[PDB]
Amino acid sequence: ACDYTCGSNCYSSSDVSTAQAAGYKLHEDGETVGSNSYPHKYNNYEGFDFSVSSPYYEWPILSSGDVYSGGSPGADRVVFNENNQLAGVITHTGASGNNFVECT
Ligand SMILES: Nc1nc2c(ncn2[C@@H]2O[C@H](CO)[C@@H](O)[C@H]2OP(=O)(O)O)c(=O)[nH]1
Ligand SMILES: [Ca+2]
Repeated sequence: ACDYTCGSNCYSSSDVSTAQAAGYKLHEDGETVGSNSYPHKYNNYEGFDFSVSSPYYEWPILSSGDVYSGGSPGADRVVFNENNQLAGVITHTGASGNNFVECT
């Protein structure tokens, strides 16, 4: 069973922890990767009711199982905060334009 289902992409907790650790490390060091500069702030324009506090950051999580290192980020993201607490796993899949919906 999937811990998080983003459209048809299936993630375990392990996938999420791995992606989040990479994104948080870059965040801590002040470095980014890719043309969209990940990780970057996530403004929560959608207004998700995250259980942890802002500020929030987003980092791509890939269905290949690899950690994001540039190139296309796909549709899915992990959102973490300043304390490296996971806020949620979100996706552009099934959402209009560049909006997001929560992975289930
Ligand atoms: N939909 C949405 N996009 C956000 C938010 N915060 C940042 N973004 C970024 O704002 C622009 C509009 O979607 C894009 O740069 C998107 O980038 P990402 O694709 O990297 O998430 C947010 O809270 N909601
Ligand atoms: Ca996996």
